[PDB]
Amino acid sequence: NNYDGDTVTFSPTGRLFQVEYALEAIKQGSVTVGLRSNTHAVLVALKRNADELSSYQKKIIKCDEHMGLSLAGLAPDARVLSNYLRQQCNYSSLVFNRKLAVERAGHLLCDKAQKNTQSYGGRPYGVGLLIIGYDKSGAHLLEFQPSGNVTELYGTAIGARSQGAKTYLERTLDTFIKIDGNPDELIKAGVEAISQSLRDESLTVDNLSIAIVGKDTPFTIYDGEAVAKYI
Amino acid sequence: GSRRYDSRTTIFSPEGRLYQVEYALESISHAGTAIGIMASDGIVLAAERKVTSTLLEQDTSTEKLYKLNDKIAVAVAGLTADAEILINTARIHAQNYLKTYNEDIPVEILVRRLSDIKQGYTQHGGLRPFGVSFIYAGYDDRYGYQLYTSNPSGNYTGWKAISVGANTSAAQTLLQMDYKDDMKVDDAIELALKTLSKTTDSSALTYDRLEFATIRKGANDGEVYQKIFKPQEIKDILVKTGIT
Amino acid sequence: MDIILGIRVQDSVILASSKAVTRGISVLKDSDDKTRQLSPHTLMSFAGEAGDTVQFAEYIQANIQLYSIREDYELSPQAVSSFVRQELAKSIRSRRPYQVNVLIGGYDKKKNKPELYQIDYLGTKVELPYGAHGYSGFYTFSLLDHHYRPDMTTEEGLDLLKLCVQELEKRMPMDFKGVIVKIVDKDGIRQVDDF
Amino acid sequence: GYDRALSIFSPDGHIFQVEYALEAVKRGTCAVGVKGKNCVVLGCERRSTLKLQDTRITPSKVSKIDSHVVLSFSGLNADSRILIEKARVEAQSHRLTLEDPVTVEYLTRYVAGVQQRYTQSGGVRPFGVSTLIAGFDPRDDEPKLYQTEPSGIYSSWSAQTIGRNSKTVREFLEKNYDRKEPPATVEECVKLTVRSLLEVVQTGAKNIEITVVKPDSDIVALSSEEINQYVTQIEQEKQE
Amino acid sequence: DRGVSTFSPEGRLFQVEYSLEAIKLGSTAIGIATKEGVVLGVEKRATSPLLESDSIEKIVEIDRHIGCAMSGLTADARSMIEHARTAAVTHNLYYDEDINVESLTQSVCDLALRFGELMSRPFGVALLIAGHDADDGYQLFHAEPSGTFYRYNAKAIGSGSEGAQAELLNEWHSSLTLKEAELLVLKILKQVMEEKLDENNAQLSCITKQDGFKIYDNEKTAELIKELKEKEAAE
Amino acid sequence: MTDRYSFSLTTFSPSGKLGQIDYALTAVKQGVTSLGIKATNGVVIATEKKSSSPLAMSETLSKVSLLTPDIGAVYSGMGPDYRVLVDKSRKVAHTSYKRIYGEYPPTKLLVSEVAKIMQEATQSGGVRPFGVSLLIAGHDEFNGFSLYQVDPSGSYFPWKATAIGKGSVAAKTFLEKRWNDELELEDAIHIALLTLKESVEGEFNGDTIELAIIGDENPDLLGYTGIPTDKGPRFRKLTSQEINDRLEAL
Amino acid sequence: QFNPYGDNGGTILGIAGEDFAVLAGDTRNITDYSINSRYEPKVFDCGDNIVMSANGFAADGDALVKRFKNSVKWYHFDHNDKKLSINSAARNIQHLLYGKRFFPYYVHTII
Amino acid sequence: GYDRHITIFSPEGRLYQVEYAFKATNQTNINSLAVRGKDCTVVISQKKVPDKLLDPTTVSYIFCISRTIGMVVNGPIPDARNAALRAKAEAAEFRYKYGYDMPCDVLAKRMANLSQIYTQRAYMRPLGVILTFVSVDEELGPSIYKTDPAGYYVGYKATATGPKQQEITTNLENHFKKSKIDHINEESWEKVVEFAITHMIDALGTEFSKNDLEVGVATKDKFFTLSAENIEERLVAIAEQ
Amino acid sequence: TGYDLSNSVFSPDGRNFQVEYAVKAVENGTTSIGIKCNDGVVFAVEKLITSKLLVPQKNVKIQVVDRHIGCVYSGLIPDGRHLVNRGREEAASFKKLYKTPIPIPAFADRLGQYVQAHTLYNSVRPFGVSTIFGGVDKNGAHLYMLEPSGSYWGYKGAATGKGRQSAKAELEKLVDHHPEGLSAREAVKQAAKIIYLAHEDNKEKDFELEISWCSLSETNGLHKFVKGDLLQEAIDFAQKEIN
Ligand SMILES: [Cl-]
Ligand SMILES: [Mg+2]
Repeated sequence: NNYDGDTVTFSPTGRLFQVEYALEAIKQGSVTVGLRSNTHAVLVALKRNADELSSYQKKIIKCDEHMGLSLAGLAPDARVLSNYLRQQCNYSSLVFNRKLAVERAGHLLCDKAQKNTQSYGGRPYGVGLLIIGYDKSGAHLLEFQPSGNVTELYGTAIGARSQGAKTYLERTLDTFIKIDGNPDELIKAGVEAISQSLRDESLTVDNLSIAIVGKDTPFTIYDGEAVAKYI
Repeated sequence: GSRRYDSRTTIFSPEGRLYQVEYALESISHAGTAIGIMASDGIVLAAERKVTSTLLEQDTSTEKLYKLNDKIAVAVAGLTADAEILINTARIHAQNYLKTYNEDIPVEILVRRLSDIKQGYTQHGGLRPFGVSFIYAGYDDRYGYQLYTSNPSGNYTGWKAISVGANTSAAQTLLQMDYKDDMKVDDAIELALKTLSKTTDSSALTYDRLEFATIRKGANDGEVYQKIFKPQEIKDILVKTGIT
Repeated sequence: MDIILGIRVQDSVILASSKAVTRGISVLKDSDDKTRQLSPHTLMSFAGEAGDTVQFAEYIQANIQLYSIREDYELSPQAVSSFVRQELAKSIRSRRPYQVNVLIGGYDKKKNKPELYQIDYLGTKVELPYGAHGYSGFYTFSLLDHHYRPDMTTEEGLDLLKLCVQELEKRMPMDFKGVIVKIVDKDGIRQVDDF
Repeated sequence: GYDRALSIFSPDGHIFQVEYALEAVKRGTCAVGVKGKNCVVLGCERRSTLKLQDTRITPSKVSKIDSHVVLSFSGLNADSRILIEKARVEAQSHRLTLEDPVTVEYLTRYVAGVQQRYTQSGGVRPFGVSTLIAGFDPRDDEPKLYQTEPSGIYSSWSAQTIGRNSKTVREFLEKNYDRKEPPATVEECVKLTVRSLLEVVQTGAKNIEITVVKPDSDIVALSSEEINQYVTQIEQEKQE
Repeated sequence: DRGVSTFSPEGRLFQVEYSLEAIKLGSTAIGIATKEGVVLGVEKRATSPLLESDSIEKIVEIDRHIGCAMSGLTADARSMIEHARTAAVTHNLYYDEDINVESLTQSVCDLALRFGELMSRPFGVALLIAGHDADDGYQLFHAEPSGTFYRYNAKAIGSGSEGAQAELLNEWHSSLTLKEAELLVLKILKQVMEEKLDENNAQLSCITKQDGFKIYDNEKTAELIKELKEKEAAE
Repeated sequence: MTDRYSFSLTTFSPSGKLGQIDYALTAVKQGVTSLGIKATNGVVIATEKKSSSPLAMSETLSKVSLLTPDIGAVYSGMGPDYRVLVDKSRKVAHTSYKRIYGEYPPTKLLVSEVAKIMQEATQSGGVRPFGVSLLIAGHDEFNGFSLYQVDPSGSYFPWKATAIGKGSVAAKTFLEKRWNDELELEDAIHIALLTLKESVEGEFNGDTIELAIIGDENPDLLGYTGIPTDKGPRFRKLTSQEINDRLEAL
Repeated sequence: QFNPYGDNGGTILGIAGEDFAVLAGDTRNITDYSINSRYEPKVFDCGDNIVMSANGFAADGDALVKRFKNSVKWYHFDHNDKKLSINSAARNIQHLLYGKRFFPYYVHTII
Repeated sequence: GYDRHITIFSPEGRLYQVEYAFKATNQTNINSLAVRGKDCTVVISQKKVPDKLLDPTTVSYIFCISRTIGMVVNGPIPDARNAALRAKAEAAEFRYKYGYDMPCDVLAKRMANLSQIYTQRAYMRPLGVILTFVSVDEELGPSIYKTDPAGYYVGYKATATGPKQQEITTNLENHFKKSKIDHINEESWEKVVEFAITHMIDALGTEFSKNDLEVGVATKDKFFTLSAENIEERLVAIAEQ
Repeated sequence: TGYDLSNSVFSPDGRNFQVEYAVKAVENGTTSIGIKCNDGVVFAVEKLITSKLLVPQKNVKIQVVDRHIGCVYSGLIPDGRHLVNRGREEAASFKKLYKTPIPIPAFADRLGQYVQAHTLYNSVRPFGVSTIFGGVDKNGAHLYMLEPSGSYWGYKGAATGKGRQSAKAELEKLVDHHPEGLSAREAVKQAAKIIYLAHEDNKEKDFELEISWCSLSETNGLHKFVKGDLLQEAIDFAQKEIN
């Protein structure tokens, strides 16, 4: 009310409204799902278009051969943060000849988002991210929020109506976690998960976006006729 | 952050006016009147000191009239402290020009640069403008005797006779009435004092409440002399014209 | 670069400047004009380090032209020379100084007098009746000491200048491919085409 | 450094500081530009509440940017000096690198770009000035007239006016100016310019300035008597 | 007042949203992408009849293979075009090749959000960036001051945008010829324009692989206008 | 972080007033009375030592300060603001004058430098004006003795005699009656003590009054001998005993 | 005085056929009259069917290859996984080398 | 009314932020006292440890700035420590630059000048503390100098600070009226500490255990704080008289 | 009024309302504690299991500074991380210059001065965390608790978060019943109990226990996480006490 003019101001109950408003931009964003087994990690993203003449906004970005994310909210902010990750992943390779741990990737994003919430002039990032990766400790899935809070999960979903997919994954937890050494089945579980967040619209060929990383699989994105298999 | 306390000094009103410039001019309108009159053979500068106290040291005082170089002087109306900042800049600018070209600075060039500085404070920096209006009286070998005025907006114009500070409206009507082009310096001296004497808010115009100066070619052959009048000299010129 | 001369007479200033541009063992050009018009009644010849010369001449030219437009008024030859000297005086204590020597010939319209200024790359200015830069001076100064008179006409000044060019062509080691002569007077700047 | 974003969008999609800068232009004295078959003429109003002026030394309303291009304006006088100075410097800088004087379009484009920069730079307010830029390109006899404004937009005009009561004189020019046949001579072009100012000015004495620009750096300002002859001639034909 | 980079309670940047309102006030610009080329057309909208309409430059060349049309505060576009042109030429210098249309657009959109308390406010202009490259062929992009860009088969921006976009929705198909697209832009422009459409107040352009980016002459557009009127009367 | 206040905190109001300068002058009005009187062969500056507590040692707090050997200063208003001004004023006398000309600045020019500092606090970013009015008394070879007043605006005026602060209006009236152009230094000290007694309420002695003079050179206070041209400081602070001596013949 | 350059010896060789190309290089690494390694490869696969070798001063050679490999990586990120053509790679390498025109990479490069 | 938020003048020539910083001084509800002996300077302060979970040894408002200088603070501990660290750095730098130990009064002035800057510059707030510096200066002898948020400072014969400062002040005033001298005429610092505690007990009207007090003592060439047992030994001496 | 709208502004009381507002954010957070023992310190924290989808043992909240200091906090988690990042920079520069690892009291002031610095300007926001931290140095064991204002003290026991009052009461009993001292292994078990008892104030979601410790004898003076058998032993001890 009087305490939402900038990020540097606390409310009387101890709230940061600009951070909460940035969080609101994610809820308006299109749904995207993340889930993993012990061998692979999968991102599934519902893309959004302006109208029938327009293209569908690309939701998934590659960060390294072993890591990448999906976005929900302000796309330019995702580009900034993804670019920062690309650099940090790359720094780890050039300097230490070491693939950046997915956990450290989360720690770095947290600290970058935090600095924007404590200083005058700047603003919080207006996007949520789901980071998947395969490193020296197996498959991983992270959920980034622009408050700074990063969380490691077996599965999750963010965006509009993400609660439908998040409930499904909470039920399916025991099933999909043990889909080891089978990419197509782990994707199917993810495609079925994102379907719980659909209303009036269904998954078409230029609407669906899937990504996967794993033990013997580099981070690769599937669009167009390559995702027709899963509809 | 600090945005909360920013006055925003360099913005436009809905009418297209600069608030701070307009208010600085309002400040200047309460300052002691200063008059400049340009004659064919010289220039007069006359200025009224702001309500004087009897214990004020009059002879070793400088409030209104300042020397920029040997050929150029200014009369001040507004904040003295602000004027002295601008005067020292103008004095330095004159010496830079002399150092560069080995020639005394043309009056307009000095006036333009000082006016350009004022302009800058109205367009950028977020600082308050200088609450000062100048009357420039000077000579160079291109245009001869010249009178100019500048104000907080950074706008300057040339004049035959002009007033700044208090009661300019009344003062300008009186100058416009009695001024003519073939006028001499000694006539301009009389006009300047007569105008102040009528427009003054004081009871009677006396020597101790005046600063006076002339820029003549009244030296010896083709050279200009600046005369900042002493207290006793103002007392005599006031008697000579029959004001006291 | 190499040979630049200047002679101030009764009513004008005459500048002679060599046409040769040599690099290594090759004369690359034999029609080079080593001068710039700073203002309608002011001309500057130049000589020195390759590149520096023209870069400096044009930089000065731009500044004087800018002044002329701003004030709608032509600077006096004395004023232009003082500006040029100061630029060189700054230059000499720079990281990389301009290695350029100049002669400034001008006609002061207020005084109705021709004026010749000689300024070296250090910023050393002198007003002279006749001037030269480089090795040229070692021949022309003594020659002009003898033959120069202050009340000479422009035609007499050109004959006096021919006498200098002849001496230089005789005794100078290098072929400087003749000179371009220019006259500065009350009517402005003009070039002598047959020299 | 002072950083404040003074020029910003409002809910309705307007930048008020830019629009308020236009109001300052509307307050300024009238300026008109008319281009003929072989010339351009710049006319300027001078307000007559100022007597006891010294017209020798008072800044002229029309300024030379180079020997072939001129610039008149309407709005804040102090602001105009900054634009004129920058333009004059760029004119000499262009001659220095391109070895050719600026085109009227290029010079206009530069001045407009400066004005635009001050609409989305922190700590600065927009210029309260609109300009009329006229002249002839190097080795070209086609007349050029351009207009700029605080926002930064610029465009070419057969004839145009700016400043106070400009909408009245624009009305006049819109019916009196034929695109198919522009003022064939200098006299015709000056007369049409003076006529258009006489709709707004007051008296045709020391209130109107006229500057004529012709090809190949041929620029001259008319004196009082020369302008007064047009004023006298127009009024006698009017009484009909 | 309030911060320039402030979020609203709904999760949108105030200044970005306000700049979108400025773009709605701007003149109409339409783009249509075909397999034979991409057509760009704009409403010139002269504020007065004395203004020489051919000096109104709202369609612009970025490179030989990329063109651009604008709408809104068109003065703001100058620095965007300058950046785009430099980006295009710089990439050619570094890599000895034409730059991808998407990569160009992405580079322009990186400027968009570089504002705050960098420039003082967002851009008040939207761009239609049309071009061709060897990888993804003929492409049309809509670049906003939010930093976001969408690829389009066809798109309208400006004051008559929502009406024109609905019209483009019906008319566009994947087998349009270049000539069909040219007429379609002229047709839709004439509908949404205030004043009557002719060669002087409207401008056409296109980008083809063979001939590159070309702005049409007033003589060429006039014949397409005459061809359009005859075809509508013919049924 | 960093000073984001890069804008003026003192601005013109619609009526033309500079609010913060006016309010700074109000703070000066509240301040304790100080005064200055110019004689033919010297200058005297004086003020009351308002003690904050009887446990406080008022000797440690010096309201009258030496700026140069021939210039002294006193104030009315906010003490802390005065203290830092004295530090800056002492330094500027060296940096902008003595290190250049090899001699101390004349009174009028040092005053001019102090005024400049106070004017900048009136216009610069993120600062309030100084809440003091200074009275600077001094001597130099070519101008003789002089007395100046410096206000929060940065304006300065030369005075024959004047007072500032609490009871300045009454004190100025008192000085007008007593001042003539033939006053000797001892006569000016006498009048200063008379004028100050009117404004002081509690104790009136050498321990509650602070008083200094600009008079003859003091070779005994120089600290060294051997250079004939160096003759010692003209500024001298009167002792607690020296004041009480003059209070008996009051 | 410290000499930042050294000579690691060896030699490389590139030949182009109609539908193929070879890039060869010996595996010896030396300083002065001592052998450092009998097998230290200096011909690298940089992706996009580009092989590269920077022979001369190995520290500069490895630095350059490392930077070009990284240039290929970012070319993919910035231009939608587009394949870097051999002619484009060449021009990119020119800028890498010339960037240190006044403190050169002491290597003869072949791709 | 933004003239109450930053350090600019109000219409009546006041700086409200400075005045409110003075009120922050008493936020801890602790009273301090300082007196001078012949050879020493003794400072005492109340020690209130309300929480049972606190480590009482770490609860302190007395600081050792340099070997010779000691400082007690009246105000919140964050600002107190901010001022302490700066004073320590200033005293160390002074020794390095000028080749001798920083005097108590000079440090007080320097800290006061810093405090003055916060009252004039807008971006910096004043510290909500009153700093009482004590030492046995090699030139001036036993010294007490005190600084506040206004940037004011002055030397003292003796002083007190806190909520019940006025009661302590008058108690001391009345003693120095009686004794007719500027200090405590006592040989050992032990008895000067006993005097300080005795007169605080009389003024405040409360009894003190060993853990209710905190004592700092300045002698020639060193300033030191007393332990709980050093104070207990001192309390026993008062009781047995 | 309006005194609470800007940081570093004194209210007429002499209070900085923005700091007090940051304390509310701390009170909202999960419970964290610290127990000082014979020859070291023990830290423990409540981790709310928002969902089944959270990977157990893989959202670590306790952080290490240098190799001998442990830090835990309640409130805005990112703010806490920012503070630890600074702590690590401070501890690194101390070791760089002075060779010895940073002492705990020295380290405590480094954080204190940094947090206090964020109450001096309106261009920065106060920290939304209370930080419990400590370790073992040359002078033995030290436990500290740091608050948004920059205020910190040494503690026998410390607690902060939503269940601070419940934890404080339980801590006060241990101090009374063990005047001679509590052992390191005992303090780990007690820490588990106190987190479980403090969980009653946050009992909607069930939680995950996380413990760490420094001890001169048990961990050789270095910070280590309690895992495996020792963790499950402490969980069982806590489970037995609630029933
Ligand atoms: Cl200091
Ligand atoms: Mg020489």
